[PDB]
Amino acid sequence: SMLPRLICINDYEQHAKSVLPKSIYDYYRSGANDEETLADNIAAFSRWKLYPRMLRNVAETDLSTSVLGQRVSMPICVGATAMQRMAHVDGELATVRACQSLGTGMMLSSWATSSIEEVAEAGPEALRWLQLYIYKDREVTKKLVRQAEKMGYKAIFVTVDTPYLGNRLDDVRNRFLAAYVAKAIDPSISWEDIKWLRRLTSLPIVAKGILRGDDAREAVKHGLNGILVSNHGARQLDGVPATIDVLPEIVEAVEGKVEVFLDGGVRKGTDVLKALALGAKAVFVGRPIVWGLAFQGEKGVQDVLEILKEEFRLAMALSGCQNVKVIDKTLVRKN
Amino acid sequence: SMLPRLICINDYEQHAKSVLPKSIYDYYRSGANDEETLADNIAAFSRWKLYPRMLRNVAETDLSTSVLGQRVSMPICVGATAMQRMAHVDGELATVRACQSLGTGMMLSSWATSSIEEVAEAGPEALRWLQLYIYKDREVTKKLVRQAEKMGYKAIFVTVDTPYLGNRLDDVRNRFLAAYVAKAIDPSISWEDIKWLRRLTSLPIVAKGILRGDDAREAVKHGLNGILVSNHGARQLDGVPATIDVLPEIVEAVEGKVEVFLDGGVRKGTDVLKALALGAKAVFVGRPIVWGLAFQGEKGVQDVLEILKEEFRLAMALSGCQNVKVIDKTLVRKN
Amino acid sequence: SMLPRLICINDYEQHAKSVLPKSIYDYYRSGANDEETLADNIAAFSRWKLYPRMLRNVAETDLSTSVLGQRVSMPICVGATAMQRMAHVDGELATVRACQSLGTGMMLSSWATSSIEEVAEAGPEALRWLQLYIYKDREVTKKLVRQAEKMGYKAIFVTVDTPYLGNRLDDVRNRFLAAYVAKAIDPSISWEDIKWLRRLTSLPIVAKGILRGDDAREAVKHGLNGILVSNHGARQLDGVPATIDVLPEIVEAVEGKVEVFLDGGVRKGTDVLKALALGAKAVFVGRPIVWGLAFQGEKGVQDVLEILKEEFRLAMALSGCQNVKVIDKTLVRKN
Amino acid sequence: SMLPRLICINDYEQHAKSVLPKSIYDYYRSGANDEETLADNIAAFSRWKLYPRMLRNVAETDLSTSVLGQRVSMPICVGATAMQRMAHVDGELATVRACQSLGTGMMLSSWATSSIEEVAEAGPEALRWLQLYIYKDREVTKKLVRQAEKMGYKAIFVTVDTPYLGNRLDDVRNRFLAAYVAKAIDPSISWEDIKWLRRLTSLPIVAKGILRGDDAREAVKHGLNGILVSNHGARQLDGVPATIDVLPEIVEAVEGKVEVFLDGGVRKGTDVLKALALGAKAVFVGRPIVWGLAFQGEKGVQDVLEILKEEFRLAMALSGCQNVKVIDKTLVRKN
Ligand SMILES: Cc1cc2nc3c(=O)[nH]c(=O)nc-3n(C[C@H](O)[C@H](O)[C@H](O)COP(=O)(O)O)c2cc1C
Ligand SMILES: Cc1cc2nc3c(=O)[nH]c(=O)nc-3n(C[C@H](O)[C@H](O)[C@H](O)COP(=O)(O)O)c2cc1C
Ligand SMILES: Cc1cc2nc3c(=O)[nH]c(=O)nc-3n(C[C@H](O)[C@H](O)[C@H](O)COP(=O)(O)O)c2cc1C
Ligand SMILES: Cc1cc2nc3c(=O)[nH]c(=O)nc-3n(C[C@H](O)[C@H](O)[C@H](O)COP(=O)(O)O)c2cc1C
Ligand SMILES: CCCCCCCCCCCCSc1[nH]nnc1C(=O)O
Ligand SMILES: CCCCCCCCCCCCSc1[nH]nnc1C(=O)O
Ligand SMILES: CCCCCCCCCCCCSc1[nH]nnc1C(=O)O
Ligand SMILES: CCCCCCCCCCCCSc1[nH]nnc1C(=O)O
Repeated sequence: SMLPRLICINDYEQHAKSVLPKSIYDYYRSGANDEETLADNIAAFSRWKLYPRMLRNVAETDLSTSVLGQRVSMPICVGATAMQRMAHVDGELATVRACQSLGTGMMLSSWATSSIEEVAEAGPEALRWLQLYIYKDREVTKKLVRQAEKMGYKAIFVTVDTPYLGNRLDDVRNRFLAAYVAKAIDPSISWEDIKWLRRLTSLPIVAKGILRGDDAREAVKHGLNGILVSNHGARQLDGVPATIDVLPEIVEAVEGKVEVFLDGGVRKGTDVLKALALGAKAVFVGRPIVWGLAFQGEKGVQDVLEILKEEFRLAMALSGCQNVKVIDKTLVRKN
Repeated sequence: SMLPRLICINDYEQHAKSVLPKSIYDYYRSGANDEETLADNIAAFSRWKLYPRMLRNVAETDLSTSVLGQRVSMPICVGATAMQRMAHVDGELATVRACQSLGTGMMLSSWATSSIEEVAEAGPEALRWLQLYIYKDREVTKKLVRQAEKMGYKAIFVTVDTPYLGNRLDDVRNRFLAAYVAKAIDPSISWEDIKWLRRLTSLPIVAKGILRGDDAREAVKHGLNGILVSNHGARQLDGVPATIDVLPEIVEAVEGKVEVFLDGGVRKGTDVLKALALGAKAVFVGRPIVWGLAFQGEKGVQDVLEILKEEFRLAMALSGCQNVKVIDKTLVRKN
Repeated sequence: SMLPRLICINDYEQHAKSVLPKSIYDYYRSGANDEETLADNIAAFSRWKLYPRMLRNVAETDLSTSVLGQRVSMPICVGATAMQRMAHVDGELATVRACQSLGTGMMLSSWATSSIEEVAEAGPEALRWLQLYIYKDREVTKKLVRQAEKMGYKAIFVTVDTPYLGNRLDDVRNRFLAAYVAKAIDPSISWEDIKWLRRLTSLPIVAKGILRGDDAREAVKHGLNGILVSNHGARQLDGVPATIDVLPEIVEAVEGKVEVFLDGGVRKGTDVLKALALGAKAVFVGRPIVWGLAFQGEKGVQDVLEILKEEFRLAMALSGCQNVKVIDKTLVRKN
Repeated sequence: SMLPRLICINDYEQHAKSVLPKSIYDYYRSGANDEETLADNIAAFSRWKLYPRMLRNVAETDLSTSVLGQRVSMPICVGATAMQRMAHVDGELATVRACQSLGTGMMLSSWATSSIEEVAEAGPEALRWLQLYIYKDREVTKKLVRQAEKMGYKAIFVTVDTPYLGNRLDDVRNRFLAAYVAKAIDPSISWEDIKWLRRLTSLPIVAKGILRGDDAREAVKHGLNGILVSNHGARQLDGVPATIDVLPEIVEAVEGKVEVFLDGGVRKGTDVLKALALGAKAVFVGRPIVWGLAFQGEKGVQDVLEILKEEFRLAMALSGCQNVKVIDKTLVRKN
């Protein structure tokens, strides 16, 4: 295969560090402040131990599932990551092409270096969603939703954990965004604006960035269709729990009323299994996709997605699960 | 800005290590004995995880609060640190000037390299308090209180955790204070002397150095106006808990009868948020102020205070808090 | 003695790393994926603390016990490890000869580089068992059992945790087995095939690879004679618990109906004591045997087994135990 | 003072490593096997946190206490360490002279490089006890007790955790004792031999090496006068708990019927405070005494003892304790 030989997600990061300008690599890697939550997003997955069932017959595995009523090849989807064209010339076009190939969904950043329309045209058969920021300018906010609707996108992920940008130390050091966001994004965002957004579109809406059970229930009350349990990849408020650690309480709080997803520190097939065992319908990957792009554009993303798929297929088979329906809560226990 | 580029409190320490004579840097940095509590003052903050509320509207933040009935710009104040003129020529004059600029309070060491009067004259509009040791000589002890009263200081912080000085290994190695304190400070100090001090002055009095809930309640009983939960920056008895870990029990013990403050290991805006979520009215910083002074005197202190302010403003906004009144206990949970 | 001087199991590994080609050493050492469980198999033993009884009279120790009704010199036996002829020319013949000398049992891999018959002929007086994989080809599966029966083997250990091979990163890097196993081993294996196997042979059957209490009880229900609590030396599903940590729950689940064994991270006499105190009849060693072989073939295996025996004899005597019958559960408590 | 400048117990060890032949340093330093308990004897003290009382009046401290009815200057005494003449020419004579100077007790090894009589003559006013092994030869065992009685020793510490010597890896590597002990010490030792010993002498008898509450109570039943909670400095059975962690359960089990002491990992004044807060009458130091000897014979031991005394005096004063009677259990809580 392609050289150098990369066989797990960490290899992709290690490769990306070797080829990317420091300030770009740093921008992608960084967490907020002392990066306590960034270390924890990963370490937390390790604390959840797996309890595999044997002798279940795993000759045939079917990794397919559904996200907000749309079928996907696997419970592993591409999360929004700004400015993908810094990692590769093809940026978000490469990403959507790979998602089309794999049969999974792509969440498009509002801060994409490719337009809603262009992404639809590169991947017309891909499952596509828009990640939306509520800008101070509600007119452009509305325009984005309408372009998403018109261009055949299938949900809006409204990010609710970024009234201001987090403080990522390397970005400041590298004189690299916090000021631009403060100029553009509306920090006044409340549940009122979520009601506005719910009236504006009939598309499925997911609140991205929920970490509390009470906010989750509030999301349900406002007719939202899903919760993405996210600490924004540990890039916003540092010292928040790992997403894997809060997921079960969010899942409990929501009472099956709404689909619950996770992102933050997914690197391996076992991370995927553990999230699903805890009640997540699907997970999203942020950084691994950028590492994929940095390695080989479309094929790199495809590689990263296929590593995650097959790692997940194996962990599923080793744990006695033929498909996602048979993943249950007795599969996991925290140490 | 000023070079080298320092953007968080740790940078200031790293700079101070590079420019200060070893024995001075060491004197400032050191904890007691094996520095177990010194590591814990910091590590403990990391264990307390934040549970941010989303969609609260944080377009306007007001960090102002009040300490012992006096208004301050932020719940972040300067704690007493002896011999500031070793870090910078302007020492405590630079410090009070910065506190005046920021609108926060300065706690003046009894072991200041500037007099009560001089500090009042450098920062006549600054909120100023005296940190008092009860010397064997009660006449000078009384003189200090009377000078503080006459010079427009607004409280006495009586330090109660230093009957003798702790054993800081580097100070001994560097042949650098323990003997001088044993000659000067009265180890016979009991609750009787606190009753004396309470009769001596009508100024607000805070017991600094309380780590036990029973002592806290005893402080309330003696008509004291506040508790500063402090292990003296881990420089007295090593192996005492981190201040953040004992705060909630002190807060509980006191039953809202008296204001409770914290110092010890505050380095970040999130440390400030976490202390307030646990019931502290305000925090004090010791070392970061000395690092500030070592970098650029007044402006350095101002920089350190402004880093803490804005870090705190951000952590507040990211956690859904517009002001300090809405900080509550559901914001935190220990891991 | 023989040089270099090796006096504990870790020395043997350190020696084997120095003399074996990297890809062979790596093949032997590796765990699955990030090797979380591989670190835990060992670290977990360290968390279980010993509570030795004094003054019991340990002048005479008898380490003998019985496995599936057959007497052994010690509760320490050789687990199946594929392709031993990579470590030494004599491979499995050297291993069985050493087991014969020591009076303990050898578990023979289905993937041995020596035949069932040859191993019987090298060690005709050795206690010998067959580790069986259920191949897609049930005819060869049956042939192996029949050769084991005919050649005087005394049990079948059916491995139930390998429907597919785990992903061992170094093997992939070194272009070293996963594909060959997927071609050969039947992933469709269920409890039905265990019923088949139970009808096929009157030999004692042990399910190897059980990690769950419910599977353990299911094993009992199917007339199996033992459980080998195993995570396949952390080489299958990564993130499963250490075997020492799940043993007590398996032991409880089984209600003394069946003998329970452990493998995974046994390196020391105290590991052996701790497993027995938790309810294991006997332990199996995988890697230490390969390290032994790499050092000096038969004598190396003999050395490793004798280190384990005597380490175990000492830990037994120091803990007040004259024989295995007096090992009890009050001997251990987890920290 | 004397050079190099050593100001805490760790400095003494660091000095001893620099001047002692490796095999001698190693012999002294080593724990058993992987030295898990050796690390834990120390780390465990760190987990017990101190809760100092303020404002108690600590102008006068009295560190004096009593051990088995005999007064000592401090609750810090010298434990038995074999072959002290390897660290210094004066060996046990230097040690007893220092104990005489300080007014504390010396526990003399049965494996001393100085005789019972000679030690009595070097330190005729020192508080002296004999550490006794029950040799296979009961005639010499009895002779030692009778010489101790005749020479004015005031207790027998019978070591009950060494039926065989532990396996200390460096000793084996360095070809350095296990065989000699197996030839000399009786592994058949039971409670019967303790009854024998109790009939043999009217001297106070302490069982040294108890780690279990049931053995402790058995010790009480046999008319023993004290328990020394000891894991033999982590040199016997590895993986036993730290002595500080089991002390409170031993203390509880004994119901104040008998005095309870601790050794194992005492390096600091706070270690002493923490042991007493948990119920120990006194602690014993092993290794620090050998480090003292290696530095400067008698004066070195004196220095180490005085460091421990004054460290303890300070920790006592900082925690609000004027004497040992006022040390209580609310002073400590495990983290
Ligand atoms: C380089 C980068 C850029 C990101 N840009 C966005 C964005 O534009 N919009 C958004 O909602 N989240 C953004 N996020 C957060 C991700 O959507 C997601 O929550 C996070 O990457 C998932 O964690 P993981 O990277 O550890 O997979 C970004 C994250 C990274 C790492
Ligand atoms: C260099 C230094 C000097 C100090 N001098 C005093 C003092 O004179 N009086 C006093 O009450 N506390 C003194 N303290 C303790 C501080 O008031 C405070 O409790 C501690 O610095 C806060 O912890 P932090 O440094 O980790 O912020 C000193 C602390 C340091 C680090
Ligand atoms: C190099 C190696 C080869 C192995 N081959 C087999 C095998 O052929 N069949 C099997 O059931 N288990 C196999 N195992 C797993 C072992 O039977 C056993 O569960 C594991 O080695 C015990 O753990 P330890 O190595 O840490 O002792 C193998 C393990 C290793 C390390
Ligand atoms: C070098 C050395 C020699 C020892 N020799 C004896 C001995 O002869 N008899 C005995 O009962 N204990 C012996 N011990 C154990 C000590 O009495 C004691 O339990 C241990 O040293 C205390 O732990 P610490 O060294 O960490 O202080 C020895 C310990 C060491 C470190
Ligand atoms: C091709 C024209 C450029 C399109 C506009 C892109 C501007 C993006 C600058 C603002 C920085 C966003 S960084 C961000 N937003 N949300 N999450 C993140 C993150 O870095 O985690
Ligand atoms: C300008 C004339 C000098 C004024 C007197 C200063 C003497 C200070 C020497 C005593 C050392 C105090 S160090 C201290 N006190 N309290 N806390 C500390 C600390 O180092 O934490
Ligand atoms: C002498 C002729 C060769 C006999 C057939 C040996 C083929 C073995 C190749 C398959 C790789 C097995 S590796 C394995 N199986 N079970 N556990 C393991 C392991 O590596 O843990
Ligand atoms: C001057 C003549 C020599 C007197 C006899 C000394 C012999 C000692 C050799 C046996 C080794 C004892 S080491 C030991 N015993 N108990 N605890 C220990 C230890 O090393 O912890």
